[PDB]
Amino acid sequence: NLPWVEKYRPQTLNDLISHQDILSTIQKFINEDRLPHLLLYGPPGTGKTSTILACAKQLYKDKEFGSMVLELNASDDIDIIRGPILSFASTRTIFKKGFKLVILDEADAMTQDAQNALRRVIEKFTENTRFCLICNYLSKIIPALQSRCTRFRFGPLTPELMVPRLEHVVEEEKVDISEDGMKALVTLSSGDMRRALNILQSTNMAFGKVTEETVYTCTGHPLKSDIANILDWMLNQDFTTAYRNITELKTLKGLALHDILTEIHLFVHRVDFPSSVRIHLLTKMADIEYRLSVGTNEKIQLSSLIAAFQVT
Amino acid sequence: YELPWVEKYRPVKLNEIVGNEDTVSRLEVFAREGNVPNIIIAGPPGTGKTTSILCLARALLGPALKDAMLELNASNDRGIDVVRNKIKMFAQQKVTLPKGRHKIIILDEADSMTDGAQQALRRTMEIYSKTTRFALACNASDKIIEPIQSRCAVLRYTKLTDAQILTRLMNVIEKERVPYTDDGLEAIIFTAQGDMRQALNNLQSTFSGFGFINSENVFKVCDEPHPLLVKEMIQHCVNANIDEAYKILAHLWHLGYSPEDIIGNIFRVCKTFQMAEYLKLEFIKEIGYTHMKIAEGVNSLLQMAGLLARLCQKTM
Amino acid sequence: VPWVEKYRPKCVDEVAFQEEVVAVLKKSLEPNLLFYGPPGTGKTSTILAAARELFGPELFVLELNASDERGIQVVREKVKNFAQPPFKIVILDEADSMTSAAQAALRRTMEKESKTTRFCLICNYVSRIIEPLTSRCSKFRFKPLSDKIQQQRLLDIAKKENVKISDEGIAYLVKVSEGDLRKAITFLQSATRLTGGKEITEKVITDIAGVIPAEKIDGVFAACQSGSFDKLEAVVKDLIDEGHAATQLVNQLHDVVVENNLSDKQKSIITEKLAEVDKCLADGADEHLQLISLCATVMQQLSQ
Amino acid sequence: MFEARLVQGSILKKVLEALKDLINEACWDISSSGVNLQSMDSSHVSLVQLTLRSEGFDTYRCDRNLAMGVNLTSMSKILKCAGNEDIITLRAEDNADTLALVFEAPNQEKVSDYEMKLMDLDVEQLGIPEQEYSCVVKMPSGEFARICRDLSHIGDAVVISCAKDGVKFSASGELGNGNIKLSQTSNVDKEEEAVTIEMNEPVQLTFALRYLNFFTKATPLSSTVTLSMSADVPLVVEYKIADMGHLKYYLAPKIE
Ligand SMILES: Nc1ncnc2c1ncn2[C@@H]1O[C@H](COP(=O)(O)OP(=O)(O)OP(O)(O)=S)[C@@H](O)[C@H]1O
Ligand SMILES: Nc1ncnc2c1ncn2[C@@H]1O[C@H](COP(=O)(O)OP(=O)(O)OP(O)(O)=S)[C@@H](O)[C@H]1O
Ligand SMILES: Nc1ncnc2c1ncn2[C@@H]1O[C@H](COP(=O)(O)OP(=O)(O)OP(O)(O)=S)[C@@H](O)[C@H]1O
Ligand SMILES: [Mg+2]
Ligand SMILES: [Mg+2]
Ligand SMILES: [Mg+2]
Repeated sequence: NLPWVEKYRPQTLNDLISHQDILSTIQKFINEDRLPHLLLYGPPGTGKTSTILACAKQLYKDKEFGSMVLELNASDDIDIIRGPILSFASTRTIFKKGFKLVILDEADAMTQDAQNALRRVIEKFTENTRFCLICNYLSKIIPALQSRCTRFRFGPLTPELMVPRLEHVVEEEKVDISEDGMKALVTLSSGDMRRALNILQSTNMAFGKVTEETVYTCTGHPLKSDIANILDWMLNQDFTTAYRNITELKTLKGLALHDILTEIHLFVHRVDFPSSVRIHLLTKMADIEYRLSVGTNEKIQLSSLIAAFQVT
Repeated sequence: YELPWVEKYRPVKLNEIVGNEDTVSRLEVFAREGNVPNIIIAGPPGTGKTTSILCLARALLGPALKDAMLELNASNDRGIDVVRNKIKMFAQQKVTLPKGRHKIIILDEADSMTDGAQQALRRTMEIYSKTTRFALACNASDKIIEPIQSRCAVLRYTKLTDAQILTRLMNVIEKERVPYTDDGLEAIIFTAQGDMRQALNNLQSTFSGFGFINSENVFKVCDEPHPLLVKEMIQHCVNANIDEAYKILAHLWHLGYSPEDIIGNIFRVCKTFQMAEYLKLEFIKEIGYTHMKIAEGVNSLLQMAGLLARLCQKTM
Repeated sequence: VPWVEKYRPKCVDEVAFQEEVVAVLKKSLEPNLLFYGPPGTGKTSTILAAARELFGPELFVLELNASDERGIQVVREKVKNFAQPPFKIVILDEADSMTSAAQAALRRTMEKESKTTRFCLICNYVSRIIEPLTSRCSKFRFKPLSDKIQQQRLLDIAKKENVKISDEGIAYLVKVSEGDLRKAITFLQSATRLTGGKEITEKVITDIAGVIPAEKIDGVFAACQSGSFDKLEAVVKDLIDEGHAATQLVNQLHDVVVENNLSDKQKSIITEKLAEVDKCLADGADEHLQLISLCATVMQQLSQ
Repeated sequence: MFEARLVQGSILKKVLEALKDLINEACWDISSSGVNLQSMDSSHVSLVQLTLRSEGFDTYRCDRNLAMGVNLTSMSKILKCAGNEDIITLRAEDNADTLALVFEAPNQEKVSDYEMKLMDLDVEQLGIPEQEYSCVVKMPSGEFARICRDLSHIGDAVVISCAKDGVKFSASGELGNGNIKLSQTSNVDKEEEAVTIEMNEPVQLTFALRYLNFFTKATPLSSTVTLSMSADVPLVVEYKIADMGHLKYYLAPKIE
C-alpha cells in the first residue's frame, strides 16, 4: 500500500534529524528574512528535498504554493533557464508580496552553459526570487554558480541518530525485528534513511520478519560467510582447486567479480597480514578492478585475483 | 534587503582591482588615452574580468554609459538573429562621444555563444571599428572561434596569489569590523583557491552565520575534508604505514566525502608539503594516476586504498 | 523464423526444467520480477511464455535493453511513454551493466510508475544490481540444463529439421559452446545452411564457434616450452594469418594453463600476464604485439 | 437547473474573445445572483474577473450553485458558430457534465444546438484585497487600445504616469523612446469621448505590454475603459458590460 518512505516523512522542520546545526541556521534565516540562495549537496536519502519542502511550507501557505514555488527537476533537460525559470523569476505574482522560491532538484545534471545562464539569472533577480539548488556531487557544479550561494553538506546519518527513528517506526508499525536485524539493516542502508526504511518495509512485506539473514536474502547482498569461504579458498588451497571452488560459488549464487573484490578488500583490511603483504594484495586488487572496468573476460580476471593472493 | 558584500564592495575604478598588475596597467593606459581595441579578457573565475571591463567602459565613456554601452549576458538571447539585428543596429547607431571615445559592446560569457552567432559577429566587429569597440569576457578562451580571436587582443588573466586575496579581505574586514583570527583567514584563503569572489562569499556567509571568524568555523560552512586529516594521512604514507593511513582514509569515506573531493584535497595538500623533492614527485605521479582512474569512473574505496598502497611502497 | 524462437516454450509449466520459478510465475498477478543466470538458459523465453499466458496472443509488452548507447535518460523516457490485465510488462535485459547512478534513476522511474507497469530485470549477476532494485524485485535463478539434456534437445531439433549430424557432432556442438543452449541451437541452425544438409562435420562447428583448434594451442605451448624467440614469432604469425582472434587464443590459453600441472608460481605469473593482455586487447591494442609479449612471458616462465 | 437566456449573444461571444487568449480554462462559478469568473493567467501576473448580473439576462434561472470548469478556447470555438444577432440559451443540467448552448435565430427557421463537454477544474478563489486607488483615468476604449498597440511597437514596458493635467504613457526601446500624453477634456461633447482623470496623488508605474494588449481585446464590450491604479498595487482595467456587469483585469507592476 502506502510506502513507509512517505508515511513517516518529517512534516515540520524540527522532525528532521542529524542536521541540527544546518536546520537551526536555516530557521534563523527564515525568521530574519535573510534567506540566501541555498545549495544543498550530499549523498542520497539524507533529507534535502524534505528540508527545503518543510522550509517552504513554513514560508508560504498551501494555496500560495502553486504560484510562488517552482519545483523543477534539472534532469529532464540552456532553454530551461531562459524559458520557465527566467519567466518565473522576473515576474511578480499579482497580489502576493514577498520573494519566490525556485527548487532545482538534481542541479548537477546541468550542462556548464546552462549553469552560466542560471548564474546570471540568479545574480540579476536576487530580491524577488530565491534559488535552492540540490545536488549529490558539488564537484559537478561550476565554481562560478556555487560561489553565488551558501553551501550545505548533508552528509550521511550516523547509525546512533538514525536508530531511534527506526525504533519509532517499528513500534508504531508491527515489525518483529531482531537485535541484529536492526544492525544488518543499518549496515546495508549505509546511512540514507530512505534506503533503510525501503529495505525494512520490503523485507517485512515479503518474508514477514526481519533478521540478519532475511535482509541479506531480500537484498541479495553477498553474505559475510561466503566471502570468508572465498578468502579461505584463495589463502589455504591449491591454485586450481581454488579456481574451481570460487567459480562454482560464483555461479551458484548470482555473484559478479566487482562485489567479490569489494568484500575481499574489506576482509584484507580486517584479517591480520604482515602489513607488507597487504600492500601487494591492495595494489593487485586495485588493478583488477580497473581491468574489469573496461569490459574484459571475468574468467581471466578471477584467475588474476587468485594469482594476487598466491603471494602467500 | 541588504545586498551582499560581493557587490557592496565591488571596485568602481581600475585602481582598486588587485588581480593582475600588468593587464590592469594596460587597461588603465587605455582608460587614459582612450582608443581601446576589441579585447577578449580570458581567465579563471572570480578574478575580476567583468569588473575590469565594466570599470574600463565607465572610465572611457563617463556619463554616456547609458547611451554608448550595450551589455549582453549569457541570460540574454544571443542567437544569430540577435547578433544580426540588435548588435548590428547598435553598431550602426550614431552616438557623439569625445575625440577618442567609442561605443562599447560588452559580450559577457563570450564562450557561451554558438558558432553561428560568432560568425555573424565577425564582420560587425570589423566594419564599424571606427565607432564601435567590443569587449568580450570568457573563461575557456578556446570556445571562441578563431576568426573572432583574430580581431581581438586576447588579454590573459591568472589566479590570484594568497597575498592579494588577503589584502582585499583585510580592506573589507576593516570596513565591516568583523572579529577574525589568523587561522580563520588562512582557512578562507585555503578554501578560496584564488577566486576572489569565493573568498568574499565565504567571509560573508561565515560572519552572518556565526560572527567570529576562526578555522573551526570556516570549515563549518565550507565543510571539505579538513586539510589536517589529509596531511596526517600523507604523513603516515611517507613512513610506509599503510594500516594507519587507511585508517584516516576510511574515516573520510565514512563521512561521505566523494572521492573526487578526497583526491582534490590530497593533491592540493601533497603539492605544498614538506617531504623530499624526488619523493614528492613520486607521490604526485601516483596521485595523478589515481585521479585519472577516478575521473574515468572507477571511484570505489578500493582505488583509494590501492593509491595508498602505491604511495607506501614507493618508500619501500 | 529462427530456431532460437521456433522452439521456445509456449507455456510456463511446460518444458522449463526450473520448477521454483514456474510455480511462482502463476501467482505473479515483490511487485516486480528479477531473473538472473548464465546466458542462454531461458531467461527471456520464460517471461515471454508467462506474458503470452497472462495477456494473450493479440495482447502484445515493451522489451528493451538497459545497455543502450543513448544513455539512461532515453530508457526511462521510453518507459514513461509506454506506461500510457490491469498493467503492462517492460523487460530490461543486461540490467547488470547499468552503473549505480543509472540504476538510481531507473529506481526513481520505476517507483514513480509503480501503479501501471510491472518490471522484469534480466541479468547474469544479481550482485551487480543495487539493493533498492533487488529489494523491490523477486529473484529467480536460472540454472543451465544438464549436459545430457542439452544433447537430447539438440537431437530432437536435428530430427525435427532433418539435419544429419553425428552424435559425436552433437557432443562437440554442446562442448564448443559450453552450457549455452541458445548458442548451441543457433550454431546448429547456422551450420546447416553452410552445408545444404549434406553433412555437418565437427570442422564446420569449430569454424562457426570461432574456437581455435586445440592443435594450434598445443603448438603455441610447444614453441614457448623451449625455443628461441624466432619460433614464437613464427607461431604467432601463423596464428594471426589463420584469422583466429586474440581473445580466443587468450581464453583457451588460460583454460589450458589453469587446469594443468604447472607450478603455482608459474600459473600465477602466466595468468597475471593473461589478464593484462586481455585488458590490452580490450583497449584496442594490436593483437600481434600483445601475443608476442604474452608468448615471451610464457616462454621465460616455462623455459627456465 | 442553470437556464439563462441572453437576447444578444454578441455580448457572450465578445466576452469569450476577451478571455480566450489570456486564460486557457476557467471555472464559471454560476450562482442564483449571477455569473462570476475569477481566474489568473498561466504566468500568475494578471487576474481577470468577470461578473454578469442576473438582471441583464431575459430569463435567468439557477436553483443550485454550479462550478462549470469550461475550456475557454473550445467554448469560444463553439460560440463562433452562433450568429451575431442570435438569442443564446445556456443550459446546464443539475449535474450532467455538459453545457448546452442553444443558438436560436432572430425569429427565423434556424436553431443550433451544441453540447460543450465540460472538464473538472480545481476551483480556487484567491482573495482580491479591496484597496483605494490614487488615480482613476476614464478614457475612450479606442484610445487606450491604440495607445497600447502603438507603444508596443517601441518597447515592451509602458510607464503610466498620472499627473493632474493629464496622463502620459511612455515607452523606450532599441529604436528610441516615445511618450503619448493625454490631457483631460474640459468640453465633453460626448460623455464617451471624454478623458476624466480623478487624481488624488501623482503616480508612476511600469507594466508589461503583452498583458495590456491582452486586456485591450475587450474593447468591443464597452466604449469607455477605466484605468484605476495606485502605487505598489496592481493596475485595474475595467470594461463595463452594459447594464449586465463588468470585466475587470488586474495586472501586477514590472520589477525595475
Ligand atoms: N533527516 C531525516 N529525518 C527524517 N526523515 C528523513 C531524513 N532524511 C531522510 N528521511 C526520510 O527519507 C526519505 C527520503 O529523503 P529525501 O529528503 O527525499 O532524500 P533526498 O536528499 O531527496 O535524496 P535524493 O533527492 O535522491 S539526493 C524521506 O521521505 C524521509 O522519510
Ligand atoms: N581582482 C579583483 N579585485 C577586487 N575585487 C575583485 C577582484 N576580482 C573579483 N573581485 C570581487 O568579486 C566580485 C565579482 O568579480 P567579477 O568581476 O564578477 O569576476 P568575474 O571575472 O566576472 O568572474 P566570472 O564572471 O564568474 S568568470 C566583484 O564585485 C569584486 O567585489
Ligand atoms: N530451461 C529451458 N527450458 C526451455 N527452453 C529452454 C531452456 N533453456 C534454454 N531454452 C531454449 O533456449 C533458447 C534460448 O533461451 P533464452 O531465453 O533466449 O536465453 P537468454 O536468457 O535470452 O540468453 P541471453 O538473452 O543471450 S542473456 C530458447 O529458444 C529455448 O527454447
Ligand atoms: Mg530528493
Ligand atoms: Mg563575469
Ligand atoms: Mg534473453
